[PDB]
Amino acid sequence: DGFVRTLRARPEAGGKVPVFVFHPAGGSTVVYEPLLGRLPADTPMYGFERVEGSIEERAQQYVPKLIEMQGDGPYVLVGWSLGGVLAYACAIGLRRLGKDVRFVGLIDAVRAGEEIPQTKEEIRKRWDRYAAFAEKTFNVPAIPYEQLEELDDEGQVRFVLDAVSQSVQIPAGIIEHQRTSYLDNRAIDTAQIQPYDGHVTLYMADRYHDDAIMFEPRYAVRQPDGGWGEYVSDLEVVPIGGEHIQAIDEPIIAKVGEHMSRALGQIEADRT
Ligand SMILES: CCOC(=O)c1c(-c2ccccc2)oc2ccc(O)c(CN3CCOCC3)c12
Repeated sequence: DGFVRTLRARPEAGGKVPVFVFHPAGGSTVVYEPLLGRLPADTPMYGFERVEGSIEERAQQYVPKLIEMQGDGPYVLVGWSLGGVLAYACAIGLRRLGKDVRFVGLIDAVRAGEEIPQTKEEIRKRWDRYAAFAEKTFNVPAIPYEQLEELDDEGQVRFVLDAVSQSVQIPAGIIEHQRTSYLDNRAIDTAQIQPYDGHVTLYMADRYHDDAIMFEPRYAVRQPDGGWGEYVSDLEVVPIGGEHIQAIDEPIIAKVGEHMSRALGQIEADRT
């Protein structure tokens, strides 16, 4: 257990190369079950669930466990949403330690069409935007920008949540789910992408959904390479259409699965 979920266990010895999937923003790796059904028979799959920190800090926890599980390789890393960024971060980490990474699968992990500033001004604009939505959906003051600007994202939400309780009474499970979903989404926004010299496959939908765009309008635009071209020279794009939220489910996941199954077979053949 821990932060590793077994979706399909590998046999005691040998077997096919396992697929490592990484959780999405505000979700668990159970979302990869439809993908699992579209991969070849007896393909093992292990899901890495949420841990805390920057993307690099999260990868620092994941990579040692990956090596514990798969040693030298070969590594197949896959992720939808935040999971894609996490898969990529692990690939960089693993390659840096001399491991054999043969497949990185990004399921619509698309960068915003315009870069997202990590500035104090952007912090002010973000919470101004959030406040306005809050006014409308809850039918309800000055924003203490100076205190917010000094905090990181976790500090920011903690500050806002604390201030809210001072009336206001929100059940813990709803708060915590909104909190982790928010922070996971911000982790995508603030990811500092490093270059990777291996093969990356990007399954690309048409667009982000409306709710995502409301939160950060810069996601209203996608570049053809999904923003990965400058960091990845060996990049393949597999268009799948539909929306970001649909990309992980049937029927669209069948397209992803058919393509990905072809990649896995070549890996199994090259081993033999
Ligand atoms: C329902 C869609 O909500 C979100 O995507 C976001 C959420 C959120 C909040 C509560 C519950 C669920 C999600 O918080 C965000 C913070 C920044 C940000 O750019 C985004 C927009 N994202 C950023 C990453 O790329 C996809 C869109 C979000």
